[PDB]
Amino acid sequence: EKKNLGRIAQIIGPVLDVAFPPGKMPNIYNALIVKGRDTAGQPMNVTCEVQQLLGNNRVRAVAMSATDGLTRGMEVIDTGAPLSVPVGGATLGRIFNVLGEPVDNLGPVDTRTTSPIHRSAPAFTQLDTKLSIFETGIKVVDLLAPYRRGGKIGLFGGAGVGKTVLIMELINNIAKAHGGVSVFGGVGERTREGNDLYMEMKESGVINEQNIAESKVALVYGQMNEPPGARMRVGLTALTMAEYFRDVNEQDVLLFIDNIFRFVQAGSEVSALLGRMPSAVGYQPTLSTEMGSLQERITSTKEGSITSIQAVYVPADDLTDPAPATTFAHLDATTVLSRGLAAKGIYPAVDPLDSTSTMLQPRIVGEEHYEIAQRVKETLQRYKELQDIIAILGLDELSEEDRLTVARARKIERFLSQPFFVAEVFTGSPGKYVGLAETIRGFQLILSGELDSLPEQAFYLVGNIDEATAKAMNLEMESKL
Amino acid sequence: RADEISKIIRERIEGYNREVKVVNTGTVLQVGDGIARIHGLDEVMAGELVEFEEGTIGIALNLESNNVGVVLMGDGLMIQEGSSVKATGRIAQIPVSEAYLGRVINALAKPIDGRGEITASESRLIESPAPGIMSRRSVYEPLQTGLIAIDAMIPVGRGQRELIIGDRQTGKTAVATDTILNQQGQNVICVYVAIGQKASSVAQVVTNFQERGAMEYTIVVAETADSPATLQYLAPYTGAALAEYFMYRERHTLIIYDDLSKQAQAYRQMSLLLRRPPGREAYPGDVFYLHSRLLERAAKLSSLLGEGSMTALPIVETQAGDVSAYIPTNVISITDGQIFLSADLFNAGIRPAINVGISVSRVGSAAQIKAMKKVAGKLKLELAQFAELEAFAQFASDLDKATQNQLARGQRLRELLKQPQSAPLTVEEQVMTIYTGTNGYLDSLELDQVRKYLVELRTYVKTNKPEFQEIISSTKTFTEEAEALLKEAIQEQMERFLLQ
Amino acid sequence: LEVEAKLAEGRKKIEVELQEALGSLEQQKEDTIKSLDSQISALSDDIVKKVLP
Amino acid sequence: YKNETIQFEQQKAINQVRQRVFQQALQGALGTLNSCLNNELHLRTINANIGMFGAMNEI
Amino acid sequence: DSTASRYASALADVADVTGTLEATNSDVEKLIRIFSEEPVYYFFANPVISIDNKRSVLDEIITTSGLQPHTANFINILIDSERINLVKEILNEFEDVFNKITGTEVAVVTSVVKLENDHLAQIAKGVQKITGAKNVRIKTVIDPSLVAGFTIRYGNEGSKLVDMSVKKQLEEIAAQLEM
Ligand SMILES: Nc1ncnc2c1ncn2[C@@H]1O[C@H](COP(=O)(O)OP(=O)(O)OP(=O)(O)O)[C@@H](O)[C@H]1O
Ligand SMILES: Nc1ncnc2c1ncn2[C@@H]1O[C@H](COP(=O)(O)OP(=O)(O)O)[C@@H](O)[C@H]1O
Repeated sequence: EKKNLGRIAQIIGPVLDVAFPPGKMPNIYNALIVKGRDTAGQPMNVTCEVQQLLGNNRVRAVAMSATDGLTRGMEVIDTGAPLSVPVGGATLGRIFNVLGEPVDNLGPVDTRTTSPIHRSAPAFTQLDTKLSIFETGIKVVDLLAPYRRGGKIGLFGGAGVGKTVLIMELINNIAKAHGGVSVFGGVGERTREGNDLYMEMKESGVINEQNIAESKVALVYGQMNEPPGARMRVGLTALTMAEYFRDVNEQDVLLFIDNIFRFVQAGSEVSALLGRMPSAVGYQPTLSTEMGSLQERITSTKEGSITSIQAVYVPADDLTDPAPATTFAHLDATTVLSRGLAAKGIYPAVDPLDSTSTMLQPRIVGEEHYEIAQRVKETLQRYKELQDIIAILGLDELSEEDRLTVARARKIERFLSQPFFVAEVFTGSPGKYVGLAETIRGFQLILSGELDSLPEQAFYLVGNIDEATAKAMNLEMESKL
Repeated sequence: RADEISKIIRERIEGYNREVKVVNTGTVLQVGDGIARIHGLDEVMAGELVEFEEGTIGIALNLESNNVGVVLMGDGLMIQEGSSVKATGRIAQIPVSEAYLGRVINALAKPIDGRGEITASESRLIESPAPGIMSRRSVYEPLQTGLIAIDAMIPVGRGQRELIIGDRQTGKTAVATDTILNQQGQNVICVYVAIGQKASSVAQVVTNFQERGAMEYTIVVAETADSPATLQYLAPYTGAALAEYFMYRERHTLIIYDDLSKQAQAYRQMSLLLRRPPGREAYPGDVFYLHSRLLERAAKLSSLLGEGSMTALPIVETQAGDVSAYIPTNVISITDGQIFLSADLFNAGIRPAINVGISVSRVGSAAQIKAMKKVAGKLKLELAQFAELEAFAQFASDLDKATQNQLARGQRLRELLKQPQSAPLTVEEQVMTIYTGTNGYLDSLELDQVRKYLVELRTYVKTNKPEFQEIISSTKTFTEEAEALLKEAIQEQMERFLLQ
Repeated sequence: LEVEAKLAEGRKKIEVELQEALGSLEQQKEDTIKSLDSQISALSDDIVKKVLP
Repeated sequence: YKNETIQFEQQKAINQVRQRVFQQALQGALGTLNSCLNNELHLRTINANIGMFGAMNEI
Repeated sequence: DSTASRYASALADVADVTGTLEATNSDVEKLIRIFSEEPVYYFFANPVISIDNKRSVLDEIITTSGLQPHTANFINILIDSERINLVKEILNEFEDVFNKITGTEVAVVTSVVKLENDHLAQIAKGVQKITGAKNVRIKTVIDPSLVAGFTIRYGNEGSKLVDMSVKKQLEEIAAQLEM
């Protein structure tokens, strides 16, 4: 912020030690740019963050960029603030690194508003105590695994199932249905996958490239090519960009994180570099606090609400490992994405039974919604148990209640499909938004015997059960003709 | 031959115009275990090559408050404890040119085959940054690995980084070598990085390359297991720098890192010797950064930077199949897909012992030609049904006829995914093989006849019906005319093979 | 069998094709070094005149 | 390949000849430097390097 | 830093705050040889020897050598906190911090013969211009290990260097090896 000039004292990997004047040294969690020198013949600066005060006019930092080509005695500039990133509508439809610099080569972003990424959570008085239901407009998610406004949601689908199409549909739906915006934070983003995602966001209309700032998303990218300091703090950069849209603009923000396991992984890496003693399975000793200081700023204040949808990786496929076990202390709901359902064409490929939610309670969603969701779960579970018997006996050698159960279950399983606004670009179907009220009114009709004289391919890939009856009448006109 | 020495000594005595420059200097404090802590270089930068008094050259890695611990790219035997280290101000470059094709080199891009010297005029840094988001494209071009099981189930694209992960002695080097041999027709500059291998193993690999004729487009970077840890740490980066030169000059390349875990072990050794804080399995905190900085260099450029690409094919050895180990989890998180190998499948006859059900490819069908997808869908579905019904094989007698059909189709589709070492199928041959198998023009043969019949059929079609090869190659689709020609050739070879 | 005999023939050819050129080159470089020993004393002087002004 | 190998032996033999020639030349050069009058030789060359070191201070 | 650095800088700072820098330089060059000659260094070492039997003879050495009292206070504190085993390292590291505070960069000129001092003052001018040093205390050694001329190591210990006695023929060897 002033002439507080430091000099590098140690360079051991991406961890630096800086020496300072005897009275003026930065606080912990304070940015400092290293006025370094590239060997090619130009100057280039490196941003670091103070982690520890070491004694006689000496701190220890962690570089957000690489430390190759740095000498001892380079001028380190204290900045008096944490890492400051640009915020506001100027960060929309653009790609940012951990430092808030644009990396999409569209040009510069105007730092008219800069917030720090290190900030305390909202106060206990400023928190909202209401249990609202975030409505995504997707039938399966709204009915069987409801979302919470101000809560966190874990994506557990592997590679190849409809994950990216799902988050693009969530972005488009929070932009078109509510007045909300979205902030994608890529923790450990593979660079070619980052480019593919940015291209598909340009193409799906989410990132309006013909006119930026009409877009519905802000991209922050902490890549694998980057040191463990950047990959750890990129989630905080994304959360700050989302918290501006909550606080100042009073929107319903949607904060997408990539694998929150790589957040924990970068944290354990920086703790191993700083030399602290490892925790239980080798994680950082500040595991739960490092996770909570992030997850507690994803809340709902009196102004807006940030809802986070974090992809979760389970190492060695167990939920008792400390990174899944400490992530699951913050998840309010869970959607698993099915390889089998993606195969048989039930996009969105959300597993209906393995997706859970703590919002699905009578007190929160109404006794009607709870009872119909439980009845749908029972129907699908009975069909899953009965598939082997139908493979052996057949539908005829069953009983009548079991046969009507099987038919209603096939219709329900095909009704959990949906044509997406963002998947339309290769599928062609115009894409539908289905609120929760039409979802439960359609499932009441498909579950009680009011719509049983219909084909199974009439409920498939529609929304809004009136469209199912209309497509059924058209599929019957195909027969009359 | 008597005046050439006089002319060259006049030339080299007058070329140097008596230049003076300030140099950073330091004195050795303690040398041991390939590390030399040296006092004095207070202006050296991290990663910079420093030359010792006796001719050894080292890399300044950690710059402490008192001394500069350097790692030696050699044996520090003649270091003196008092000798003067002179910094050079350069950061680990290699000379690079198109004259490396047909050569084998070590981690300094110098010949070890003793066939002269590579006249290289340009230069490139060993640790050069990766292509950003805007200098990339989407991977669409196919990389033919010649193995039908990989090309149909786990397809590899140009610019993808695919992990050949497996156990010890399951066929990882065989898969990489089959790919490099298969790259003969396509103009792909292949690079093979032998990290910590036995020297006679690399000799066998390079003699196989020269015999098959794949040495004319290949460069072999070999740093055997007697090398210092710094050279085994630097070898994949020199490989990537050479392949990056060829990539940025609008060419398509392919680089194979043989046992990236060996590089991880070399880096662990030097990091522990530099008294750095260890982590899990005594690996340093930035071994993920090590592998990611290297693998992220494998890009498909952006069609304004030249459309060239570099396909990384790293190899990682698991121990007891413990994929939850530290380095395998790192490289799996970093790479695009994985190609798992199994000792159970390997000893059970199926070679190459690809585990298709657990191998992934995050690029997917975009890495195939239009001809391959049509047969690949049916092959994938039928192989999935066989994987489902594999438990019912002992009770195949007491089953439905459809189930027996799916079981027999599965156990004779498994027979066409077998291959012998160093015999890579072209894309037309594997298109015709997958088509025959997945339709069922070998549903009547016995299991000890499928491989022989397919060999005879492939040779017959390649010899007699070249319209099929031309329509599969020029149009890159499975045309109806190709279907008809293949059915005719199947019937003809079926008669000729029923003749026995 | 006959291409193994040709594989053996290659070795009989390589021994002569290398060792004769090798003997020529050895004796040539030896003659050239002992010939220059009368002249290197004079050829040292230009280096002296180069280093000292 | 084997002809390339012979050519490599050629070039390495050229190099070893140049090496031993220059070693004998360094012996002869220190020999002729032993005869020069050290006082005037230093008064000359140290001042030459003084001008060169001033140039170095500029660059 | 080090214990030597953190004690030497402390003594140089309490010598700057009450200007005695020449008196403390004379004091430390006296104490360097007073704590050389290993009987006395061993005696102030050898922790079996009591601190009172140390302090008595130490105050005697104070009275005889007529040292400044604050340097005597420094040695008393080195007896108090058991850092007297590093008194050699502290005293040898005092010179670098004294030259840092007093604006001097010390720069050897290792040449074969004695110089005529006009070009030596020229080297002094060059080393002081190129570093910003106010008054360089140039030193030389008569060392015939060189070939022709001179060379100067300046900077922190010897970090920077320009070499013209042998580096010419060294570059000639580097040309002839051609690798
Ligand atoms: N497709 C194949 N057909 C027949 N034999 C094969 C095949 N693939 C590998 N082999 C045989 O398996 C053995 C080991 O092969 P390879 O060296 O590729 O395995 P590896 O995993 O590289 O071994 P290591 O673990 O020692 O590195 C070799 O003898 C090779 O001949
Ligand atoms: N609602 C949908 N309708 C039609 N196709 C879909 C739908 N959702 C996903 N898909 C298809 O499934 C594939 C899923 O790929 P994607 O989710 O982008 O992979 P990843 O999860 O690795 O990003 C896409 O190629 C897409 O074409």
